[PDB]
Amino acid sequence: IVGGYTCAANSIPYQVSLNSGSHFCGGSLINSQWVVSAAHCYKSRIQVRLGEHNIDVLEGNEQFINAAKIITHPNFNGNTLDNDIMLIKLSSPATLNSRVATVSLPRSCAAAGTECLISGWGNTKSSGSSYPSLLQCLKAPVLSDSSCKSSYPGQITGNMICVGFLEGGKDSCQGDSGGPVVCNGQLQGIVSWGYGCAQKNKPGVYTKVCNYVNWIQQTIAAN
Ligand SMILES: *[B]1(O[C][C][C][N]C([N])=[N+])O[C][C]O1
Ligand SMILES: [Ca+2]
Repeated sequence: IVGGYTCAANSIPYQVSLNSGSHFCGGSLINSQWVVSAAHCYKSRIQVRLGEHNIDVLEGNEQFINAAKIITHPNFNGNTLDNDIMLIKLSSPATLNSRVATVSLPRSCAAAGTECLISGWGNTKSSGSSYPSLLQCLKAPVLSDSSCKSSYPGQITGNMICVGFLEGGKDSCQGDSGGPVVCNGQLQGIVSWGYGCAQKNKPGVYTKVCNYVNWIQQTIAAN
């Protein structure tokens, strides 16, 4: 997250870190047994780390739970990143407490200008790189579909929303992929892509979660 702030410890209790030797992607706890993330984050083995704030220190709230099943959306396009969504079933249920909690799926798609919270452990620099130990947070509005498509002519599918600031300076970045965009207590976005990070007129592009409620419920009932 570039241009954000360090979240209060454990204030984003649905945020997970996906770990394969190190942190490589974010995800969102949506059921005691399931995490939603970005299909482009796929690996065949993943440890899910819940209740993290400092991914470099054991602070006593962590639950480390291996993935038992990893299911990419059947229409995920690895090139365009259309349908950039996957579900991870935990090998044992997360225990839900103040620091490890589910986030709701969308009632409806978020209107333009809806305020959200974006989080993760991705790069904090727009010049160079710095990877944080502490979870970063960013307040950001959903952008109009017109703004989104004007920034990325021909590239925004119906499964993509833009969230952020057309001026630059405030965006998600590499290592945030798969993590949450939460607006009014609902998961509306998954960190997906952007052209570099925090550039002028290149806002962050996020998987449009409100399109996937059927798929997610279907997948949970089937597995
Ligand atoms: B993923 O990259 C996310 C980049 C988001 N960029 C942006 N909002 N301008 O994180 C690790 C793998 O891809
Ligand atoms: Ca920790």
